[PDB]
Amino acid sequence: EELKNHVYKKTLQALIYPISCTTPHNFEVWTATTPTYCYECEGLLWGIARQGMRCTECGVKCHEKCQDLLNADCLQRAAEKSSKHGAEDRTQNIIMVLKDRMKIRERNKPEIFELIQEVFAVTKSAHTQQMKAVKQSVLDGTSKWSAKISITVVCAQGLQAKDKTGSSDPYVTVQVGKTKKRTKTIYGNLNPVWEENFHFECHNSSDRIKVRVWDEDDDIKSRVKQRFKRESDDFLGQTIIEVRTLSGEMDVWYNLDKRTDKSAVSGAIRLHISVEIKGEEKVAPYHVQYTCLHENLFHFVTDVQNNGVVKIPDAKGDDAWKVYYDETAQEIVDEFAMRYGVESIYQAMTHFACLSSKYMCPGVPAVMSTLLANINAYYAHTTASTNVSASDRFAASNFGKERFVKLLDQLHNSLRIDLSMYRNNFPASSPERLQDLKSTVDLLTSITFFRMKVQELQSPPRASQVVKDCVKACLNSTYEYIFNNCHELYGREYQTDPAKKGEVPPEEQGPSIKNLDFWSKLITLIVSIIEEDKNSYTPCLNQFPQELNVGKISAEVMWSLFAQDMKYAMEEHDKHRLCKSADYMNLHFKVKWLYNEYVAELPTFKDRVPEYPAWFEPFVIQWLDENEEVSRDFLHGALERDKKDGFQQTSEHALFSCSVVDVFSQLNQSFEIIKKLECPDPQIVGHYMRRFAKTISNVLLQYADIVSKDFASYCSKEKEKVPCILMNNTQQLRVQLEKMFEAMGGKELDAEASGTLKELQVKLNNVLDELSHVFATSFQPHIEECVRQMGDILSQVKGTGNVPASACSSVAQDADNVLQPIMDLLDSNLTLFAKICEKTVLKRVLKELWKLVMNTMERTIVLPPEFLSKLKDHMVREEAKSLTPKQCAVVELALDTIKQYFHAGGVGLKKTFLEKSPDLQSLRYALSLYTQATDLLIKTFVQTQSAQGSGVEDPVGEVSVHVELFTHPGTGEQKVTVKVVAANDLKWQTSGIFRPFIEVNIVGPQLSDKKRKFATKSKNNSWAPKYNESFQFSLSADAGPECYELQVCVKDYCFAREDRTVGLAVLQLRELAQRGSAACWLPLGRRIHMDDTGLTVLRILSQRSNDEVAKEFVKLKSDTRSAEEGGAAPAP
Repeated sequence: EELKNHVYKKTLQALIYPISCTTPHNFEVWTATTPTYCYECEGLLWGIARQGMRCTECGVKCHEKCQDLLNADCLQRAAEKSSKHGAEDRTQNIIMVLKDRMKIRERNKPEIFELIQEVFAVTKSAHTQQMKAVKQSVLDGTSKWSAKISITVVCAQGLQAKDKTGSSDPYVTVQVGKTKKRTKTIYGNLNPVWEENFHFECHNSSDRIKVRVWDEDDDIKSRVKQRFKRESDDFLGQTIIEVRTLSGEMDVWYNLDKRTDKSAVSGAIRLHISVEIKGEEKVAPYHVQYTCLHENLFHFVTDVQNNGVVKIPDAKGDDAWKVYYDETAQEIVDEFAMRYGVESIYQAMTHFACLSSKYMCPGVPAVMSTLLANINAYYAHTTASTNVSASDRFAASNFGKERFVKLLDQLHNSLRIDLSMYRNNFPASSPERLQDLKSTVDLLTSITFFRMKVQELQSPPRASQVVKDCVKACLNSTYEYIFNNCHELYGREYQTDPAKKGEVPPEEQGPSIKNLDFWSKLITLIVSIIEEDKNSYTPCLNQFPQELNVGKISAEVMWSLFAQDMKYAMEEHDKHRLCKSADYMNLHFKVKWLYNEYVAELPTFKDRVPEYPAWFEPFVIQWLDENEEVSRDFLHGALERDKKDGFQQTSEHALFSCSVVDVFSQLNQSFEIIKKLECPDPQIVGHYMRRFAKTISNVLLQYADIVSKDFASYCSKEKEKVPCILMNNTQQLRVQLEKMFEAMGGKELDAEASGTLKELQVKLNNVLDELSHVFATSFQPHIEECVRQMGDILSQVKGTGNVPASACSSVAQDADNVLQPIMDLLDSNLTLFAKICEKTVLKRVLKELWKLVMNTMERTIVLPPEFLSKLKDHMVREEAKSLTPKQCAVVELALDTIKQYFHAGGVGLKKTFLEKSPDLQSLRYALSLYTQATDLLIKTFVQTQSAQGSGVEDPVGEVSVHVELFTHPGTGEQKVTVKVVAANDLKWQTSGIFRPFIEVNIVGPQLSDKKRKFATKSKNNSWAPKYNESFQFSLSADAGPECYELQVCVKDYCFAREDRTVGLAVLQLRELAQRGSAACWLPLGRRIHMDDTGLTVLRILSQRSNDEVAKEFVKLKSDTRSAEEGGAAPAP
């Protein structure tokens, strides 16, 4: 209150006579060339020694030291000069100028005085009466030196003695003008203290105070003296003082002087002296008075006039920072800051303190950015010519540095706060609040700059980081709020059903387990925000463009927070599977899109393989599962529809049936659903491919199986189209599987998906072999039948250099006759199969058939039932009427015809495979036996009949031979010394005298020229007869001993009658080749055992029925004991 009313009064006084009424003294230096007296002090001006100043405008003559002590303006001092030259009336005139100035001022600017009244809340009547007071303080006070004076006589020291006591009873009189007063008396003292005050009136600075000290005589002498002298109280001394030496308040001691005829004087008097030319010395330092004025005015303007709205001033330039108000108010504070000097920066800091209480009002952040840029520029640069620091010049602020620092920090914090929710506090929908926002960051740069420049702080908070925190803050508050309120937000902001805009359950404003829609909704929220940040805020907040892309900070913050939440969601869905596979696939495309839009290009995530595919992968696998099972049900349907269609070929040249196509179509539709994800994690891809390669393997083996199962039922000799088509299906699987494997990225494929499909292809191959076999096999009975007929037809042909012209019928006619049962079957079927089998299929079929055929002929014709089943039977010791040249031909031509048929010009089998067919080469080889030489055949017999020695069926006795294989010392041939030691167990109890002897024979090749037989002497009546007789066979030199065997035979001697065979044993000379010599018991058989090659050779040697070696061989091997004299039957 005190300061407010003091400042009200001093503002009224300051502006009733505004200092802008005043005029300046144009002084010339002027020589007082005669003794002259100064119009201020009345002091001597004289010569050059004491020159004066003569004004022209005020005219006024004074000391130099007085030309400024001439206090009043050049109007008033022109008046006072005019009174001191002669015209006093000019003084009353300029008193009337002072009146008229104040009347005009009031009448012309009444709004100044009214505003001071309203700002200081004074009434109009009381304002009129305080205005009478400040009018009077310049209008009674228009020209006054009407001093009240208040003289405290304090004390004296060293006074003269005069007393009745012998000391003195000093009192004092004081006089000013005619008026006279006294102290009471100090008694008996020469150093008295009174401290006694006298008020006086003076009307002239050239008056004197008179002060006089008196010894108080109250005695008969003083009662007498009172009749003759005025001063009845013996005078102790005086001082006399000019009123112009006085001012304000004083406390001074003065030495004392004489006056009266009674005077004896010494010492001094102390006087306190007040002089009430003194006025408002009670100044709050005019700073503070101006502040009070300014705060009152500011609240009055903003709050009272403008209802708290900050009216931005009637301001001019950047120096709006110095024009705080409209004219009236501006002139108020300026006439105050002029009359009372208050510096422009102090005025400004006061205004910035005011504004900070309102900083949120529109445009105020631009004004405060301005005002602070200036208060900064002031302390940082204005008078930075002073070597004092900005922070210290700012300390020397009469405002108080600290008060200002606090104020900035509070404000800055309040800005940081508002920025931390920039979106909510400065919505993009208000460009005005986007501009206040922009001007706020301009203010915050201006504060950071003040801290850096005026406070001289070295690392103040960097304006970009300060704001980046606030943005991150505002973004995280946004994210929390969206993740918790997704439905309310997506609801109101976009939702594709108006019934879904409201407070949907929290399990749907955060994550649902039932649906993916919260997440599609959250995706759109995220997009929208990043857009607003990119689009409204990144431009609004461009001050740190390099540091502060609001759109990027948005995309990063929001995705990060999202991706966490989404990953957990996908894991949660995976436990429950309430949404369909498909829904997660749709969500995957949305998420894939979203990342690949906003996120992938932020450096942080450009740096990485996207992790999101790991979220969807189980749902893709679920889909692959649903898919495989559907595909396997489909597979069975397709196979069964095709089966119902009897497995027709898709066309007569599209050799597989339609199910193959359907399946590959399905598998491709399926694969493409996978492929359409393009998962950027190739191991998750690898997993899908492993999963699917299994699907494929399973489906295709299940096909190949369902085929392989039905296959044999179709192999019957009339549905033949169908097994062809099924093998073509199988092969077509392999073929399209190679394609699909390539489509899955071929050799680039996951090694285990690849492992699977390689395994699969190998199994499908092995299936196709077994089908080709099973197929070729169903014709086998027909083949065997036909081949037996061809064998029957061939048996009419014989060795036709030895037969008539119906069987010496040409090699061709015989071959044709022979061939005919098969050529019928062949031509039809191979043509049909060549038309309707895929070449892979056909080749396998044909190999199987070829083998089968070859083997069938080799058996059924070349080692035929029409030969050996006679010779080794009770039937004919066959020739097959000689398998000469002719039936070697016929067959070789038929084989060739067949080989051309199976070859089918390369449409069938390769002439290489056929020529190098073991089936053929064996067949050819058996054919070669038939034409061979007798000794080669006999060699083949002894070498193959190795078993002729190990085991005899029912022995008739045994022979002890000691045999020596001398590689002969006389010739280098092989000779065989057979020492016939004895026989034993001879089953020969004959009716005549028994006379046993032992024959020994040799068997092997090249024995036509050599003694094949020896015999011992006889022994009478003896069934274990000894001989000790030595024979010497010769072998060939060229054939080794393993080409030979002894054939021992005991016999009964009957001269003039006939000798009789008692038994037979074979000793292989292959043993004696090793043993060198051998004592051995040879069990005598009744016959000698053979194998099929003994018998094949014996069938070919029996054809040599005229060759004496082949006769004697066929005879000596068909040689047997008569059962007489010794019991049971032989065995084969």
